[PDB]
Amino acid sequence: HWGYDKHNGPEHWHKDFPIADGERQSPVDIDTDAVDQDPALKPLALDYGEATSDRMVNDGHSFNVEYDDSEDKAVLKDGPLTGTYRLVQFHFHWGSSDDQGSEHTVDRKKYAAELHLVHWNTKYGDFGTAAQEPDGLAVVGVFLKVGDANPALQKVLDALDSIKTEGKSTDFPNFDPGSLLPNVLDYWTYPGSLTTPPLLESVTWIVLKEPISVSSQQMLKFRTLNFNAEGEPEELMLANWRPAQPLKDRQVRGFPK
Ligand SMILES: [Zn+2]
Repeated sequence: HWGYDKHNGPEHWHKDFPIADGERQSPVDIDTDAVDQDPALKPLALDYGEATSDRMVNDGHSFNVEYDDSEDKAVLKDGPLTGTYRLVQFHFHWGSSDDQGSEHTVDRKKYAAELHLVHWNTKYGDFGTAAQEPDGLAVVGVFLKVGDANPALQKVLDALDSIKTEGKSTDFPNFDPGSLLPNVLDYWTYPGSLTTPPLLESVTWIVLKEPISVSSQQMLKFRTLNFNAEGEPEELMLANWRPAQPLKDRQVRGFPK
């Protein structure tokens, strides 16, 4: 099974998942000098009021907060998108110290962590089916920048003791994912992929320009998770970020510019 270790990490993924060297891999560095304006782009529309969070799960690579996606209760529209996209889950990536951990980077600048809010195109019947299509998924990426303690985030971090090891899950109702958004939805967008195996090239990326905050003390909580299952030898979730991949023949577009 793949991981982030020296012997199963990002550098090795291409063996079991050759699409790792595909034409549209994520994440990427966003060079702000090379970002294009596009009048076809629209403001991002997030409709999360009716969202109902189900549970929080440790899957051995990160942790996920799952949402009810059986109806249009938490949907993403416009931005670069056509149609309706349902929120299925969010999860995080982070690094071993505060100076690194984001997957996307801006002019090479790394944030301490990154939040990925994962959505699927209701044109397909479900998440799994959508993931197999180039227009199937839309992921909103949000940077976590070290500074002030974040009370919204803290609610998530308060649950982590319950899911320390791989396979553990806990009830996590009434979490508003809109509480993990910044107050400006300016974005960069490009066509890409999942940043974890199977690295499917089915994601329209929407990376928010403006980060949310996280304290250094809060960041300590992320790294107390275990990659390993209960009973197995301890391996701390110190880092789980894929590095920047080549942009190749893609163009990053910016809204409002
Ligand atoms: Zn992710």
